Amino acid sequence: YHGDSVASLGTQPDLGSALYQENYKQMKALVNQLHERVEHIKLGGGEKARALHISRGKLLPRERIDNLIDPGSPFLELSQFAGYQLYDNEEVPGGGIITGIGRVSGVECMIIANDATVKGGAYYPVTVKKQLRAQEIAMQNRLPCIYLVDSGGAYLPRQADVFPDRDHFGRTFYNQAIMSSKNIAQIAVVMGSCTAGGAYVPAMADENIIVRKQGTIFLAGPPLVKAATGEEVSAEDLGGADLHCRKSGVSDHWALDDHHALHLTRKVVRNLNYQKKLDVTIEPSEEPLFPADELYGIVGANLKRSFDVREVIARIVDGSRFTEFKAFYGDTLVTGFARIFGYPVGIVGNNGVLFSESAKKGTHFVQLCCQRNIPLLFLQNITGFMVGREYEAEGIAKDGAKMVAAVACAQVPKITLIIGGSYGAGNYGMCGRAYSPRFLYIWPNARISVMGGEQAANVLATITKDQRAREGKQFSSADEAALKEPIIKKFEEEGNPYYSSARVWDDGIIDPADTRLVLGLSFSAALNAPIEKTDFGIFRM
Amino acid sequence: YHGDSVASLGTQPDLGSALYQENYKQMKALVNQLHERVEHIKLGGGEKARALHISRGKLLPRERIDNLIDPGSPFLELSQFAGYQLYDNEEVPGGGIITGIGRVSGVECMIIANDATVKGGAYYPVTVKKQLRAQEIAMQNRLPCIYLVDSGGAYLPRQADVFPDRDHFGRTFYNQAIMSSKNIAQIAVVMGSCTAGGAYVPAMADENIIVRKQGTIFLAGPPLVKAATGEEVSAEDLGGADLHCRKSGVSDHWALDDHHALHLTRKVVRNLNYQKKLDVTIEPSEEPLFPADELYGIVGANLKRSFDVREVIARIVDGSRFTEFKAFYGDTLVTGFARIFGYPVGIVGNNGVLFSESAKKGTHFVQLCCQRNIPLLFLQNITGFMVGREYEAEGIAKDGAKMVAAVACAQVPKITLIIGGSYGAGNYGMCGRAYSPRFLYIWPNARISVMGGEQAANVLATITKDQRAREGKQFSSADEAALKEPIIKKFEEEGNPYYSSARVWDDGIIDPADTRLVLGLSFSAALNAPIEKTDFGIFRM
Amino acid sequence: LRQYNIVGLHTNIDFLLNLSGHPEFEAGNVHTDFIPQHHKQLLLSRKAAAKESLCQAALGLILKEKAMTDTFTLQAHDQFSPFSSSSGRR
Ligand SMILES: CC(C)=CC(=O)SCCNC(=O)CCNC(=O)[C@H](O)C(C)(C)COP(=O)(O)OP(=O)(O)OC[C@@H]1O[C@H](n2cnc3c(N)ncnc32)[C@@H](O)[C@@H]1OP(=O)(O)O
Ligand SMILES: CC(C)=CC(=O)SCCNC(=O)CCNC(=O)[C@H](O)C(C)(C)COP(=O)(O)OP(=O)(O)OC[C@@H]1O[C@H](n2cnc3c(N)ncnc32)[C@@H](O)[C@@H]1OP(=O)(O)O
Ligand SMILES: O=CCCCC[C@@H]1SC[C@@H]2NC(=O)N[C@@H]21
Ligand SMILES: O=CCCCC[C@@H]1SC[C@@H]2NC(=O)N[C@@H]21
Repeated sequence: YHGDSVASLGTQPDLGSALYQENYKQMKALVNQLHERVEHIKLGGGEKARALHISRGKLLPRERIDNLIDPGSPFLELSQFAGYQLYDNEEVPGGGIITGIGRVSGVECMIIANDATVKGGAYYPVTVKKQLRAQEIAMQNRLPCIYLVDSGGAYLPRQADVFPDRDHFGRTFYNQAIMSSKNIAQIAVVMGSCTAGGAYVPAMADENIIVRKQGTIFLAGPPLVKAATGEEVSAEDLGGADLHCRKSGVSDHWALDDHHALHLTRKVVRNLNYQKKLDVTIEPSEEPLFPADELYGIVGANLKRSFDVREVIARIVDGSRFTEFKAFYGDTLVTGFARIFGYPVGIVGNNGVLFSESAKKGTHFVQLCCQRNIPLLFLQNITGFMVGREYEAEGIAKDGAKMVAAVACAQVPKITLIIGGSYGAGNYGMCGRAYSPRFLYIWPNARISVMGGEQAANVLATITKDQRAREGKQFSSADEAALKEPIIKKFEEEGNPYYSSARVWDDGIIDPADTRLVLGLSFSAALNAPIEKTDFGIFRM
Repeated sequence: YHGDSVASLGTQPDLGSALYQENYKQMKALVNQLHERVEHIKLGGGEKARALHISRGKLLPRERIDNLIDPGSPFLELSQFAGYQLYDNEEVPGGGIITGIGRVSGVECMIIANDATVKGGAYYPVTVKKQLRAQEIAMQNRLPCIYLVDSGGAYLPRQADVFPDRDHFGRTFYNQAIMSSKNIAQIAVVMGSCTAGGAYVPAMADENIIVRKQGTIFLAGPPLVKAATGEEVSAEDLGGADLHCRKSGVSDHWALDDHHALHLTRKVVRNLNYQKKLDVTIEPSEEPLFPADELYGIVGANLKRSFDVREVIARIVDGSRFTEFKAFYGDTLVTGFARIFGYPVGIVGNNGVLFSESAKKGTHFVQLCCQRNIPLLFLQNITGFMVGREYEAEGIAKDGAKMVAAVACAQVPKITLIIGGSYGAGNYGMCGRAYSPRFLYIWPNARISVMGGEQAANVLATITKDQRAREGKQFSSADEAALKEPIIKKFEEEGNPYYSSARVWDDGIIDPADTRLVLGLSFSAALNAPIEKTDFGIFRM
Repeated sequence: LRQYNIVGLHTNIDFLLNLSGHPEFEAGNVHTDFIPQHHKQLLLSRKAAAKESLCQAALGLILKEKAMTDTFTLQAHDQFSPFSSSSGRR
């Protein structure tokens, strides 16, 4: 029996308020800038490179992805801003690679496609990081991997950041082998020549598809063979789909062109013999009771002002229905149960500074969610973490440690969304990147740093002044300004969402109006893997 | 989304070709001979024996089976040719026992019924072998066993081949107890007097049904009691359903006649409280695109000619849809994925002599199928195994060993069908009897031997000639002929399908036009048990 | 005649429609040998389809794909997954 009437969250905002107008204007400008930058990134490596790529009879990577996934199916692309102004004079759109989650033959799959128009598909360090992140997501969510391989190997001038370390290029093959051992399908489609390194990808894959005269696998390219041994040979005779299928045995399928290769890939995915099974209760979906664009007015772009996270919750959850848990204890934290697209979720969001009571409430709610096997959603809007003599006497740090340990030991799917600031150990306490959430998205108005710029400047100035006083040396005000201003500027630059997304510190910047949808998709992709039991450490009471 | 158009196998044969006419004629003659022999076997032990059996008010075993299974349900009888000309002057139709798989109360069950018209139901060695094979099939596929017991115990003149060994009569009780311990139901219906040995079958069964004045259980019959102790007593007082139900407690149900016993058996099977669960993906069934009788023209009866196994595959799979794997590497082997009655299957068939590349491809495909938990179907048409100095230098034997180990270690259901020759270690490499397939059927044109007759004759002649030359003794041509001709004749006789089916080397000879259907049934019976994970040995790279 | 439609078989529906739509038929004067003189007037090649018809055909193809996706979703467990939608959303 599910016929009980239940009160719903949400209030109608004052559309005539000047604050609403200003916030809407600022957020709309931010979203427009984000959309324009995304369009420019989507344009690709360049016009001449695209023309040359088409002249070879090959499809552009985005066309490949569009023709691969099921018709009309939504596609969730990850880290669209990787490499955005990361290198001083080199432009690397999208990191030179395209990673996303799509639906192939009714199965959720992780598609990783090299962009041959960006430096011939060479691997920049950010490209390796993006591919490793995609592989980690596929491993965690138990999703088949499809590699549309068209690469020129590692980028030689940056080799010291690509080859040797643990999280460097070899981890790709390591992850491929490990996921193969766990009955997670690997399919490699060799759409173009792979000079080196990328030749191992089809070799370690479970099944291969190679185009006849485009795809050519060889451990060393003709330039590399000439440089190492001196032997001269053509690319087709060194690789080639005929020469690989007929006697090498590396290739498993033979394709006439890209369209045939994608058709064969869909056939293989159909033959995978996999069926999704859900281990959570499901209820009919229902739209929220308020428009999603109003968030622009509610949130705005200025972080100095504060807003009720219950507005966002009511704008994203199904039917605006929310069951708050411990509403009056630790009011600065909002914890409760809701449903998104029928999936049950436990929402934990910030509404102020984190106190001891808030940390205890968060620990209790995380324990409950882990016990009941319910996915967790975190909403980070952190003004800071409570600090002070009376708080240290009450163990504010120890309560933060309680919350951190509870979040870290959790085994249910965890999804973090940064809607505002994220500073200090509060970021760790609210399931930051270091605590392995299944996904992490930020809004175009977020800010992430160890602390505020002025706080760090004051700390450094006090340290220097005390050290000079102990030494017995004068510390002038001009020295204070020279110490402060560069720190302020650096902290201002490094906190930008685009700065944080150029490096792979998140899975992309999302339009707030799309938030719900994205979450839905993510949670769906999070439910492929079964939920294991949670083992907790020592709860330092 | 399963709306992608997919190319299908199969080509329309030339019905006007003289080769097609000759092949069709030969195969039709073979099938007609098989049908006539099956009819004569079905006739039973003899007219006088049948008249005496009816005069006692009992039903013939085939009538019992027909009245036991669900109405209109198909019945899959196994080893109809056991004992066919196996003994010199004794005729033992069907081995004196009838084993099959049927549907009782909507549950797949293994029915084993003694034929009282053949030597009073005495157990010939082939009867013991057939019953043990049926029990092994039931154990492997987790199927309830129903024993319609009407037997006269072991056949005394052949006791040395029935009583003492491991695979002799005691293994029946061993298997009964073991399958009882694994929650596999055993139901014994005592339809007639059991002199000895057969009296243990109702005792070890989970539930018993005995006819009032027909079924009589006693450890030793009145002749045996007289011979051993000397006590004289009637059969009814020694056994009897009343005397067993009332104070012995051996019997669990009391039946008026055979019809009542079958009704009680159906009630018990209904009360079994079992439900079939499938652990594989299912798709809607679809008929093949070509008639099955055309196989007669395609295959024929002469093994010297060769045919494409893709024709058979297109004639048996659903919708003639086939996804070939590594089509151009190791062309002599055909490996791919298909569906039969909605069940996914991995088909491995022969198209020539086995090479190193073919063995490697087979090993890879077997690994893939084991990883994805897909049943395997083998089609044996073996001209031979490639040998030669250059092949030994490349380890042709080691590649054959790779394939043999991969096939042996597999845990997915395996079904073998011999459509042509089966010689040498290729039989082992293609899941022969020694490698425990769930089922094994042969076509009426197959041939199985260690090698060809002429090859063995040449080998023996060369051995003898070399030994005589080393000894220094002349080896004349008349000696060569006297050594060769008996070997040729013996190899010709022992390779006959009827010779191989008289002994239990397979589960029966099947009409090619029925192949599909039989496979379907078998695969259904193969899916009752859950599929375990596969552990492989050392892959000698 | 417009309401009557055949799919899977070549018919003389177009010939009947051309006969009915020719103004000589509307005039009412029908001759025994009238059709042989106007045989090729009724038998004419198809006209280049307007872009609206092509748009309708493309929409029909898209909607058939959407319906097949809906059927597959019906056969599935996760009935309410956003991936099951045919939004084509990026
Ligand atoms: C062990 C492991 C794990 C890995 C390895 O060992 S990795 C070994 C070394 N790699 C190779 O051995 C492949 C060498 N490529 C080639 O054999 C080809 O080139 C192809 C295949 C790439 C197709 O080339 P293409 O058809 O796409 O044209 P191209 O003009 O060539 O494309 C752009 C131009 O590539 C220049 N460029 C700069 N850096 C690289 C780079 N790293 N690889 C390739 N090209 C690069 C770029 O600077 C210029 O353009 P620009 O900057 O001047 O405008
Ligand atoms: C420890 C373990 C594990 C096992 C044991 O210890 S096993 C111990 C020994 N078995 C018995 O102690 C049962 C002795 N039978 C009987 O008590 C009865 O006979 C019945 C019950 C069989 C009903 O008999 P029935 O009504 O069917 O008639 P009958 O003519 O008799 O049927 C055909 C005739 O049986 C002759 N015949 C040949 N061999 C046998 C045989 N082995 N058993 C029985 N009959 C046999 C056949 O040669 C002749 O016909 P033929 O060949 O001359 O034409
Ligand atoms: O978060 C920013 C507010 C000012 C700094 C607060 C500090 S950062 C170090 C320590 N860890 C916390 O979580 N808060 C304090
Ligand atoms: O199979 C018959 C062809 C001629 C004999 C081939 C021999 S049998 C011994 C060895 N094992 C094989 O598989 N082939 C060779």
